[PDB]
Amino acid sequence: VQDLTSVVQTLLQQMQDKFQTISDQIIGRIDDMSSRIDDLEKNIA
Amino acid sequence: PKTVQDLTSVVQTLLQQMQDKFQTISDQIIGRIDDMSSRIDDLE
Amino acid sequence: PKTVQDLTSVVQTLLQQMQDKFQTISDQIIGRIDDMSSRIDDLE
Amino acid sequence: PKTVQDLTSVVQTLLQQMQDKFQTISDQIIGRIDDMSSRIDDLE
Amino acid sequence: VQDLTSVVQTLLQQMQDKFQTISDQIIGRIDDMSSRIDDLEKNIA
Amino acid sequence: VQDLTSVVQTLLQQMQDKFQTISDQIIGRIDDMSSRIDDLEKNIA
Repeated sequence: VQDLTSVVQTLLQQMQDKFQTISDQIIGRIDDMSSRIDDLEKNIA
Repeated sequence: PKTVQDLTSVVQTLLQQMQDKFQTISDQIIGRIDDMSSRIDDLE
Repeated sequence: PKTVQDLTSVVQTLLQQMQDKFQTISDQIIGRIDDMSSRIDDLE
Repeated sequence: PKTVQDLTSVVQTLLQQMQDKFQTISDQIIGRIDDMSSRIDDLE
Repeated sequence: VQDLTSVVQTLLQQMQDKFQTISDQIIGRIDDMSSRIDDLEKNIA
Repeated sequence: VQDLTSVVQTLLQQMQDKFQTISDQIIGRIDDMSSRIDDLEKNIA
């Protein structure tokens, strides 16, 4: 009954964690790329 | 605006209304047995 | 640690316990009919 | 190829077959009461 | 009964909106980064 | 009964495929951007 509500709560909370995992992974890469771009623009300037 | 809770108050309502439907049928059956028990009463 | 399976063993338990509840009520009804059939027996 | 609809035609089938199972048991009970009502008939 | 189908439809439509939100957020950043990279390559060239 | 478990398994497996689709799409873009940044840093250097 409530064991329903949690088994749904879990299945969904795992699917979103996986989502976060790939995302956080991506944003980290973009953050490092932006860092490099900043320096590139700074250098030529 | 809906969370898991909401989902489990739908599933709880469903099951309730489904128990309601069957206890209702059992009640009508019990009603029939009661009348039969009165006739048997008035026979013994 | 839960997969879809888990979800369908909750839904299966729910439905079971709900069949259990109604067969139980039917059994008590059948019990009542049995006593009435004995009185009728002892009347015929 | 499945959407929410699909999910709610499974849940609707489940509940149906579960109502079918209990009305069936009620019917057999009603059947028993009918025979008892005939014996009582043939006693009064 | 149908109130089931919607409560599932919603819980899922919220989880995907959150997904879109982070994504659209990310693609926007990449789009601006590509813009800068284009200019960097154009300049040195 | 099991037809439940699959209809849930599917609805969820589609929502994650869509997720992957956008992601794989994004990572590919970042991978090409990193490639260009590498070359930009290599050139000025």
